[PDB]
Amino acid sequence: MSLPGRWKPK
Amino acid sequence: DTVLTQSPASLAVSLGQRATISCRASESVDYYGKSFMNWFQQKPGQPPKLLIYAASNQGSGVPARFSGSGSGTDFSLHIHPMEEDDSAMYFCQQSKEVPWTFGGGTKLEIKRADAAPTVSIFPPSSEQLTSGGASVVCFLNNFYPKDINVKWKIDGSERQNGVLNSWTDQDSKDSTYSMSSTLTLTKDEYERHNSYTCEATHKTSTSPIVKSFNR
Amino acid sequence: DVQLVESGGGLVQPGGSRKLSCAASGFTFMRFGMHWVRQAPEKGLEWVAYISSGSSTIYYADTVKGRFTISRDNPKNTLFLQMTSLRSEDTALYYCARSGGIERYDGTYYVMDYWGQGTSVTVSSAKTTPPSVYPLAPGSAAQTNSMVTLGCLVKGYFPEPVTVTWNSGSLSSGVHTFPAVLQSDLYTLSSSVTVPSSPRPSETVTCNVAHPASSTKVDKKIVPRD
Repeated sequence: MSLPGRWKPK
Repeated sequence: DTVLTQSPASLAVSLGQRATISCRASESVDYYGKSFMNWFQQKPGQPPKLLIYAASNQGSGVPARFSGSGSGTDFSLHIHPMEEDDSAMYFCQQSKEVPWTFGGGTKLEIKRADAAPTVSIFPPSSEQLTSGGASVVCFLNNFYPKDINVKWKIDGSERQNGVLNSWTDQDSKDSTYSMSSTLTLTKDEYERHNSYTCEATHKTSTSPIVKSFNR
Repeated sequence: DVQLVESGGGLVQPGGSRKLSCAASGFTFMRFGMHWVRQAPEKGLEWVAYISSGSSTIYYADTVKGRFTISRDNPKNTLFLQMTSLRSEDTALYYCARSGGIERYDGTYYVMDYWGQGTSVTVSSAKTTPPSVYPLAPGSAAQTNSMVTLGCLVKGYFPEPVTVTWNSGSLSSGVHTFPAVLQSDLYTLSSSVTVPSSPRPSETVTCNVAHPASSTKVDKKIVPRD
C-alpha cells in the first residue's frame, strides 16, 4: 500500500 | 526504529579489486516484494550522492562498477573494479519505515604502496612572539598508510600538553595522507628552552624521521 | 538541471532559534516531497524531517519533533526548516534533499536522489573571533632540495569556517590545508605549500585567509627568517 514518501502504488 | 549495522567501519582496497560493504537491518526492510534499501556515496566536502536504490538498482549517473545485493535484513554494496575516485564515505539507508535510517558509514580508501612522509619543522613567527605566543609546527606530508606517531621533544624531553594534531583525508591524485602537529607554549616558556624536535614514527622505517631547530 | 541551495546556517546560542532555507531550481518543485538531513562533525547522516509535495504529510525525527518546523512555499520554490530551542547537539551541516519518484511497473519507489551542498549550524555560546594568521618559514639550518615547504598557521578563530588560498589561487598544487581542531572554544588550522627552492624568496609567496563569520580577510607574506 501507499507509504508516504516511500512507496506510491500504481 | 530499524537500526542498520554497517560493516566494515572502514576498508582499504587496491585499484582493480572489489570493495564490498555490508549492512544489516534490525528488522526486515522488505515491503510488497521490494527491498527498501539504498546506498549513498559521500565525497569529502561534498553532499551525498545516490548510488543504488531498491537494493540493486543503480541510480542516474551511476557506473556499472557499483552493484548491490541482498534482501530482508541482509544487504551489500559492491564496487568492482575499484578505481581512483572511489575513495569516499558510503552509507546504507532504509526507506521502509519512518524515521529514515542510515548505516554508520564506511570510509573506503585506496590501498596504495607504502610511502614515507616529508617532514618539515617551523619556529614561532616574529609576529606571534610579539603577541606573547609560541607555536612550533610540524608538517608530515604525503605518506601511506595513515597511521603515524609524532612525538614532540623540548631539550630532548618528550612533551605532552599544548599540542594539536590534524590529518588530511586521502588525497585525490596520489592517494596519500598528510598530518600537521603544533606545540604551543607562551613566549616566556618557549624562551626557556633551546631545542625543539618533531620526531615521527611511520611504518616505512624503524628509526623515526627527526626534524628540529635550536632557538 | 536540478539545483538545491541551502542557506541560513550560522552560529546560534544554545536555546536560540534559526530558520534555514533551501532554494530549488531545475525541476517542478511542487511535484516533489522534500527532506532535511543533517550531518554532525565526524558523524553519519541523520534524517531530520520530511514534507510531501503539497504539505499534507510531515514527518520528524523524535529528537527534533517539538523544536523544529518544516514547511515549503511552492510558488517561491523554497523549502524551510524553522529551528527553536537549539541544543549543542543540533550543531551540524544541514542538507535538503529531494524525494524523487522512480517508476516501476507497479508503483513509484521514492528516494533522496538530489542533495544540496548544505548549511552549517553551530550551536555554541563561544564568541565569534577573527583568526590570527602567522607565516611558517624554514629555520636557519634551512636545508632543502629542489622544493621548499612554507605555510600559514591560522590560530584562534570561531566559528568554522575559514578559507585558505595561496598566491590568490595561483599556487594550487602541492598545498595541504589541514582540518581545524577546536581547543577551548577556539579553532586552529594550518596550511602548507611546497614551491621550487629557486622561487623563494625571489618570487613572493603569501597566504590569503578569510573568515566569513568575522568579515575577516588577511594576506600573509612568507618572508625568510633573517
